[PDB]
Amino acid sequence: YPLAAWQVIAGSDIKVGDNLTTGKDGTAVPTDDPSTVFGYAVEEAQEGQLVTLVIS
Amino acid sequence: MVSFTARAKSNVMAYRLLAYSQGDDIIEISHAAENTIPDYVAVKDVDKGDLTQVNMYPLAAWQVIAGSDIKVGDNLTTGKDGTAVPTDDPSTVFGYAVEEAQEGQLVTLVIS
Amino acid sequence: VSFTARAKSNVMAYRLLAYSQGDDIIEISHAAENTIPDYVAVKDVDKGDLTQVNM
Amino acid sequence: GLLSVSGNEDNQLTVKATVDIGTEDKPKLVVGEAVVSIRPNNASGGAQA
Amino acid sequence: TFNDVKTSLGITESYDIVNAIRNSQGDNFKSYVPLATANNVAEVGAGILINQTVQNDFITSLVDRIGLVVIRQVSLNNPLKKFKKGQIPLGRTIEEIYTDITKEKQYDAEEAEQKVFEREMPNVKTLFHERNRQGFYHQTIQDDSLKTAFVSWGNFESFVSSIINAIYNSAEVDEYEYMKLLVDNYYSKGLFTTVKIDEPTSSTGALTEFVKKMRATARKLTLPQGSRDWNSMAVRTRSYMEDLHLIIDADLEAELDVDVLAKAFNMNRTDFLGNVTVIDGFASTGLEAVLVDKDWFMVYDNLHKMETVRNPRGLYWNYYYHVWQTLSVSRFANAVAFVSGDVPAVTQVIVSPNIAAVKQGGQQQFTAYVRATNAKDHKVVWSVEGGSTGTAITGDGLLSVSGNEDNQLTVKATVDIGTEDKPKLVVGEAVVSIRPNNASGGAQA
Amino acid sequence: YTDITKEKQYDAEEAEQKVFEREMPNVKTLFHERNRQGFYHQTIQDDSLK
Amino acid sequence: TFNDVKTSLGITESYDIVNAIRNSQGDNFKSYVPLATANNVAEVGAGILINQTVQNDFITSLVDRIGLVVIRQVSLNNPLKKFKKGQIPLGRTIEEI
Amino acid sequence: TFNDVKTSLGITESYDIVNAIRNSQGDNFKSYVPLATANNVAEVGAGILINQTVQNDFITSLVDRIGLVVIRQVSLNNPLKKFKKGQIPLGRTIEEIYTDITKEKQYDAEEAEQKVFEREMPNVKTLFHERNRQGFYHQTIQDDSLKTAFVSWGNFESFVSSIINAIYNSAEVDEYEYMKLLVDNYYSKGLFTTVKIDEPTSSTGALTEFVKKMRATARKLTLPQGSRDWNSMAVRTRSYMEDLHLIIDADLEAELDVDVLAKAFNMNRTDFLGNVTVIDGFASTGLEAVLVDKDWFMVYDNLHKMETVRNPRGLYWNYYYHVWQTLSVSRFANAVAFVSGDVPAVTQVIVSPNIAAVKQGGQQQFTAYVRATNAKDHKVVWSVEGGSTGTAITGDGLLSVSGNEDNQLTVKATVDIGTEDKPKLVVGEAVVSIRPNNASGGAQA
Repeated sequence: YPLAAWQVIAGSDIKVGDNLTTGKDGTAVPTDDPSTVFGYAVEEAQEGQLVTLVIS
Repeated sequence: MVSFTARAKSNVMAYRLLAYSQGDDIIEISHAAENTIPDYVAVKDVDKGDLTQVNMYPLAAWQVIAGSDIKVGDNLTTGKDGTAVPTDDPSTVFGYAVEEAQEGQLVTLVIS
Repeated sequence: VSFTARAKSNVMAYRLLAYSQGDDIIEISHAAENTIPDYVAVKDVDKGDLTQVNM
Repeated sequence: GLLSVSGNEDNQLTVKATVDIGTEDKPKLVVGEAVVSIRPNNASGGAQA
Repeated sequence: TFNDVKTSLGITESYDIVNAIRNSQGDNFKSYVPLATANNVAEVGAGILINQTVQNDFITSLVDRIGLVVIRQVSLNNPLKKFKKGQIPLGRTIEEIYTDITKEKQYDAEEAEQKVFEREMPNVKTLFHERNRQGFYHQTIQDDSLKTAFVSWGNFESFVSSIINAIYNSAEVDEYEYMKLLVDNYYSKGLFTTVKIDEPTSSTGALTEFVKKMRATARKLTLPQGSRDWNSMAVRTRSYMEDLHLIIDADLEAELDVDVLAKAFNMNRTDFLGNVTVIDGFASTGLEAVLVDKDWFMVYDNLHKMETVRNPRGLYWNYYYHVWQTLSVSRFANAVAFVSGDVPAVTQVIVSPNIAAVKQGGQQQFTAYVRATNAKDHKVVWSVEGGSTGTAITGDGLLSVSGNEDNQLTVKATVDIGTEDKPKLVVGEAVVSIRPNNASGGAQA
Repeated sequence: YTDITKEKQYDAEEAEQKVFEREMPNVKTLFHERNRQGFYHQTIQDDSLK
Repeated sequence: TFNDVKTSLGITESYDIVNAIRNSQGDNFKSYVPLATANNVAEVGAGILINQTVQNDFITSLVDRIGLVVIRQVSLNNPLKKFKKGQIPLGRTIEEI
Repeated sequence: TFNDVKTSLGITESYDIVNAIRNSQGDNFKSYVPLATANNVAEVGAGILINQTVQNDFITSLVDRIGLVVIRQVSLNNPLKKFKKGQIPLGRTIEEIYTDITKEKQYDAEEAEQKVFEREMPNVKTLFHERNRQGFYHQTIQDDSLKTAFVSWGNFESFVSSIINAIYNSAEVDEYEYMKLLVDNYYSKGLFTTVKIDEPTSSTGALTEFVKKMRATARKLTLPQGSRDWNSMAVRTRSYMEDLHLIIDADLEAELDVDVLAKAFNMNRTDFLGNVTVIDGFASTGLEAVLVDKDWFMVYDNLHKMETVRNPRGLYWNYYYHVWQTLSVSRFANAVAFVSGDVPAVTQVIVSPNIAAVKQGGQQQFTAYVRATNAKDHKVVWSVEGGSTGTAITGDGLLSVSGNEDNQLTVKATVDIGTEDKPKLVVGEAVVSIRPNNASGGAQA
């Protein structure tokens, strides 16, 4: 069901607009190297909290 | 749909193609730059300092302002002010027209 | 939503399709080899037959 | 002809149906007109997708 | 809820009559010049779209009120309504049965010694029709809210009923469209006895000839003795003049009313080309006119009722006018198409025994009726198709079944038109059920 | 002036969820107002006519 | 007693109106486009020659039945009937004077 | 429509009687040779799954029509309905209370001297039952489409009525099945006292032995002094022959009649004791018979409404037969099962007074009833779980509670079946709520 945005457990602290990639245990962590980027967060989240961001 | 909060940073006009950027703890939005691939489409006027939201959903088609005359089947890209214009350079194509539009009219588009 | 397509040349069901344009109405044909297709046929469509694309 | 009102339209709208006849050097615009009252709703919005 | 409406809303004036009147000088508009209140009449002569509240003269604070509400109870009946054949409450299929004439035999009392008990099967043919329409007219009536628009209950109720009547109107409109669909359907199938005519618009002469063709035809369809022609079942039938219904495509009627000085000009009744009905175009090409019997229409009502439901959350009612119908064409009835321009040399070949049952080793004579437009002779190629054993049919339609045929047979009547480089095969078709019998056989003589 | 409503196909499966569906009627209006107001002044010189 | 009958049996179509309607674009057949059940009407508009048993919707096992039989009591009178002069029960020869 | 349907659609023809007759010589099928239409009877009389159109014998154009519609009304009934306990309009929980017997003590005034007011708790057991079934039957009636299938209101109405009757039948079937579910459920939980038998459905000896065991068991179930062995609560109780009901099946019935009762001179010496019924078998593997008290069933009615609603758009009715009921079993009632299949040495261990509420620093005596189906000693191992330490059972069910608990406790009793590499454990459990003990201290010597 093609989702435009997901809710993924943050593997660290994530700021709004941060590009995200996979982390430990499949968690979402901040990145900076295009290739690892699968989505951009739309809200701030602390480690262990869900963060919702658009795919793209 | 999945909604989230975003703040306009430059007089968002309805039916214009939008881009976004990372701002002060918030996604900021504005009209998409000329000759690129837009991320979101406006459906409400939101001024430079106004705070609004974005409704996430894999829409089949967008209805945007035609920046010039558009023929059915034309591949479209961003133009002036976030309007949609005909092109031929694949790397800037974000969708294509399924209906005719004259400059200033809405044109339905199908995403690719 | 959906829109009218004019087919182009003997569309077969389940085959990968691609769009073009001609006289007006978007034309549909089988997608060329080694690329990205636009639509999947759900039924057979004759060369110049108008039909719908279920978006 | 599908009118789409923004999520924050606050003023009365005019809808026109213009048919340009004659030539480009002296176009003649035959115009059908309609009016639209805008109904408030406080619907959520901003940007989508 | 508007705050700015112009009286010119949606109005492209060609000229301003007020200006024209005051700028007249004993010429055009002269007689309007003395009209003391012409300016008012000119301003709201066409009425207004939005009732901008007007204040009362003498006391500005008083408001002029609405003194009259007009509920326009206007109907839209189906022009073809007269062809409704009634209704069928239960069941779905209709079986028409049409018997036909029997050949005279010479009164030879000597032959009668042995021919008593001779079997003579009657020429009985059938045709089936089935309920095929099933739609409905959904309509919301926002009750209670409407009570703010009307002052009197009389007007209130009148309004509501007009909505319901509008539903009924739409049903009638659609029936009309479906009946036209049947005409074009039957036409698209080549089942009309077509008549080649020359497009009337190209010449008064062609137009005149067209009428003669219709008149001749109209007479032929009503000849008491019948004629087989005119119907796709090739059955002998007549028609009464009042049973004819000529359907006019468009403006053609008017074109004939005035151009055909010698016909239309002195008539308006059944006696001249039958009854005449007019539609808003066949939109199928070729057809400019259709001439059919009143019994050509198999229109039956299967379901007509309006269901209702009250929303409690929202104060409104939904109405569901349900319309189920059997819409079809009674082949057997006389039916002629007046087709202009290019037509096929042969429209359709009719094999008379559509349904035959023939024993293993038995025979069945078939008859082909070639519905040609060019009035030239055509040859019919008879052939068996399908089946098990190679059994065949003679060159004149006499089917002969082998003594061991075990499969259903198809009988075709093919007329080759066009040329040998692109032959066109107009084919009449019939089917044969094979009847077992265990008759002895092998070879003869 | 009310007007006709589009026929919908009798699909009883769709009817599972489309009960209470809203369908506004094609109602239009037109307004007219008293706009003429004149009179015919006429003297009749009674008695003199006798 | 047939096991294969086409609805097109004996019908040479000049065109397929169903195809024509769905392939129309505001031109000919435009007014048929809104006709919710036009396809059904187009399919059996001329009726059928052989009554292929049809199953009932809602319960497939039920069979749609024949709800009406139409006996076409159609006469074919002699257009010249009015010239009949009566009858002669006995004898054979008529002598006009 | 299904086009080319064959008469053999659901036929797995074993030898083709048509040919059997055809080629019969001295063979018995020769008796059918004199028949004139045997082939037609043999071909069709078996029944037609799909109605194919048949043309009239004489007129191929005419279609033969059906002159008789039969609505086969059927009624199904729940044989177990008689065990329903009535109806409970209000509330929900059903409480079943049972006071057990006590234990004889030995007279001795030396002890009595001090223990005058000491309290001795009654051996009371309690069960609760809850509403389990809240399901409903849903039936759509598409009246107007049905009207095309029927050509008579008698048949139409009979048909629709039948459907509604089928709803009630649905309920009867399921109620029956649910009560069976309670049997197989209770069984699957090891709660029946298991009696080992040997397949009545076999030798006459197997049957005979079964009968013996049955009568014998029935005797035991009704002994005046009562017994604990037939209950899941392991309480001392008694029932009467009038309460006993034997469930079994038709297979057994026939076996008894034919091999036993038919020969018996004194039938009352081999027939089954108590009330006896017949069901369609049990689903649990190896379960041949069930013998229970009439109070074993705890079935109560909570709701029996049939709602009806009209869809004005789709033209149909929705029937909602809401059937709510309490489906349960009394564990105080006597209940045994006769099992032919292989069973566990111990099928269930019943432990203590059950619900306990021992005060912190207190002590309580638990016990165990081992359902030793295979007749072995079975040592019982005791354990206490949930608390820290200083709380334990001696091995004889005597629980000593520490000076401070916290967590709600559970005690366990268990039996090891199999080997040390296959240690199957039958475990009985009881829960203990800890009452606070306000005695002070903290560090002592």
